[PDB]
Amino acid sequence: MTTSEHIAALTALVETYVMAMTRGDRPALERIFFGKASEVGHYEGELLWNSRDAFIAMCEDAADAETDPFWAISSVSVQGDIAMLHVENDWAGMRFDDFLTVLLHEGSWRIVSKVYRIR
Amino acid sequence: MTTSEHIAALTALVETYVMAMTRGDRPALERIFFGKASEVGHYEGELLWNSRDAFIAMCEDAADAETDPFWAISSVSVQGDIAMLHVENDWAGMRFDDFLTVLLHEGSWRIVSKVYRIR
Amino acid sequence: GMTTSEHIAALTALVETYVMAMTRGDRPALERIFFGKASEVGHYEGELLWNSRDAFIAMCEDAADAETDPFWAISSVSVQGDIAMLHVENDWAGMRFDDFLTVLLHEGSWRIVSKVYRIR
Amino acid sequence: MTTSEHIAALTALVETYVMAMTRGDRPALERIFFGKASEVGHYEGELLWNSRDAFIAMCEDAADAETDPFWAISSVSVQGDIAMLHVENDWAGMRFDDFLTVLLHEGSWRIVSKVYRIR
Repeated sequence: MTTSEHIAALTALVETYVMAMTRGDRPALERIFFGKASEVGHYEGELLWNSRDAFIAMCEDAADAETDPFWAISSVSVQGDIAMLHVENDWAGMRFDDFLTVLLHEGSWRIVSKVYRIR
Repeated sequence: MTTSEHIAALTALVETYVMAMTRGDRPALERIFFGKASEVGHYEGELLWNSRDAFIAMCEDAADAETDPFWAISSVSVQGDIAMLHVENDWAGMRFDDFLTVLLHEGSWRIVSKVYRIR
Repeated sequence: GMTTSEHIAALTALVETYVMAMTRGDRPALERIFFGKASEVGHYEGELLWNSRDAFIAMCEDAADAETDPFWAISSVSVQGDIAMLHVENDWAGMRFDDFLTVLLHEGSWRIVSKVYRIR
Repeated sequence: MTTSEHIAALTALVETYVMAMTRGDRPALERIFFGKASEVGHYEGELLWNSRDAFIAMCEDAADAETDPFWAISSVSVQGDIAMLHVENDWAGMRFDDFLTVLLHEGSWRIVSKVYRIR
């Protein structure tokens, strides 16, 4: 893969991610997040440190089969088999900035870490 | 154009830029760089501040019709109709880090400024 | 050689100087921090506005405010040798902007080459 | 802290991290990294997913009290209380690109994840 092809793959991963969150698509999220990955951020004053399972469970609870999510890729950085992404996304009526670290492992990009902040 | 489509359009822009530079393709470079765009950096300790015409003339002078040039996209950032790009590329036997700012105008991403350093 | 941390501190100072000089309509400060051939480019009122340093300094004078404490934030800073690119959020004349600045370390100091912006 | 102070705190964090790794300074590393933080990357063809403790242990094992580390900050990005840093750093005769995700929690910036690649 060229960096351009990797950037297209990373763009596709973001689209998969935002739609899977909105729809509560557990298999889709498990294919793009490592099992050891965490979702970390402040929510209602508390520091939340969610496992992949917990993160997905929250998406499933808040799932909506009709809403079209609103999102944008604000930044993508790539160095060899690692990448950084800044995604702007709406979820449960709030606007978030997601900072995602990703690793190309055995042919596909998987999220290692997700940190977010609510605007 | 969607958020994904702008990222793809910006990566296409980089490919066009690197190949047009290598090949000394004036038509392509004039389509992707605004007329008042500048290419700025140091060369042999001297500040080179090139107009688009000057920059393109240098590409024409050094043009290579056959080589497959090395290049990579290190980062792409977008806020509405503006973008920032970090591109690594080879030109005339030197390796460069290029920082480019771009504006989406009348449906086309066109480069406003290019600053570079020679490694 | 000077470290990347030291350069980032200098760029941070440059951004503060830039935002305050713009807000205050400080012509000497703006002429110091922007190269003579620098450009300010973006869409304004639906049209492409390509401003020379003389044009945008006159615009800063026009909208000058002697006392307002302007909002600004550095969203990103990237540095490679003697070049830098910065994403700055700032308020000016009642509007919020995202500015993408290209900067060059020249003769011992960081100086702005160009600024592209979009109004939120 | 002000916007300038936050940027300063983040570059200071990088300085602390790189020196602490070189010296095998466990107290420093435990202060700057969350306990649940992970260090992830490919190392000699395999995926290495280290806990903070496992990462600190390797630093201690390779500790050197005299070497002046070679490093550079390539980028710093901030959105509210989250940040991402791209740091170039030399360790054990190899050059790395480190992508760090950081969170401002209770007044200090601490590392949530460190993803890397070896050049």
